Order: sequence, then C-alpha cells, then structure tokens
Amino acid sequence: ELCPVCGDKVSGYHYGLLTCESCKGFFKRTVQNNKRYTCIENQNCQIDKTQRKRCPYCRFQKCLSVGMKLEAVRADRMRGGRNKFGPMYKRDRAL
DNA sequence: GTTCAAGGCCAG
DNA sequence: CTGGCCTTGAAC
Ligand SMILES: [Zn+2]
Ligand SMILES: [Zn+2]
Repeated sequence: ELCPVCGDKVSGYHYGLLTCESCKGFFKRTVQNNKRYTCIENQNCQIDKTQRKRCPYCRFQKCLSVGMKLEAVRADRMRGGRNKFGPMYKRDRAL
C-alpha cells in the first residue's frame, strides 16, 4: 500500500496506521524532541516521496492530519512490548 | 517461541 | 536531518 503522507512504500503500522519507514522515523524524531518547524510557503505544501524532505512543517501537519498518534510515541522511551493500539491494528488488518 | 510495533543506530 | 536497518519485549 501507499503511505497516506508521502505515497512511499508502507512498511507496517506506525503510530496508528500504515506508513512508510521514513515517515515513521520522521514522526518519532519530531515528537520525541518536541521539534517545531516553520513553513516558508503557505502551510499547505504538497507532500510526496521526492518533496517530503523539503518542508518538515507541512510533512508533520500531514502526519497529524492523516491520523498519526502522538500517544503512540513513548514518553519513557520504553522498548518493545505492545501499546494500547495493539488490538486496533489486529482489527484493521482483518477488515 | 513468535509477533511486530516501538525505540536506537549511524552512514550519508 | 534523513531514512534503512537493527534491537527490544509485552502480548499472544
Ligand atoms: Zn511516508
Ligand atoms: Zn509547508
């Protein structure tokens, strides 16, 4: 399937839904360090595989827009296991 | 024992 | 900063 954010190849469920590996890394990086970006355009830049790197601000807005969850990023940076969205993913897979 | 989604590593 | 690959571990 295609990443709902940039269209790249999905690698699995990441923070609420299927996304590509790069967007998973980007969202993690962003939320973990409270990164704050600023768009030089009009905060409505188009995101695609070849432009996602051009504006992190709009890339992040899209991540939130499509449904990526801030709560899936762990405050205590705990490793492994499975979060509260475990069952949800199991349901999304079936349907 | 196996899954597999979340965190970590690091070459570029 | 980016993103492909690695490590971790509760849930099943
Ligand atoms: Zn993506
Ligand atoms: Zn923008």
